[PDB]
Amino acid sequence: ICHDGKAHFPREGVFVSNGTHWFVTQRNFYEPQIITTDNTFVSGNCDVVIGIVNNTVYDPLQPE
Amino acid sequence: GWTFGAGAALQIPFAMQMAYRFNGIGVTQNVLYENQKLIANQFNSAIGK
Repeated sequence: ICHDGKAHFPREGVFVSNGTHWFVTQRNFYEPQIITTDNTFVSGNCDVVIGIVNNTVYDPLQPE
Repeated sequence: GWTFGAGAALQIPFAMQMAYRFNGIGVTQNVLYENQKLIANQFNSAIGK
């Protein structure tokens, strides 16, 4: 996914959607969770990967 | 992938299965996601000798 002009990759799991929302879950069991910055890492920009989508990444501490 | 030999077959795209396998020898995923064309060309040229 692409937020703020950057590319975010998952740490452990996959990106799934139920039609209108995006989540993160483990590969062997269905347990949805909300996307924050504590389970993704950023590398590069938004023009190298194929299939990038758009969303918003929750910042857990500073805007709270 | 490898799920058809331990239960029921479950679909998945190829470019993500390759990342799944590529994560098992040490290298991360963005290395694959940034060099898809080169790896495809290398594989295609390798099979054919």
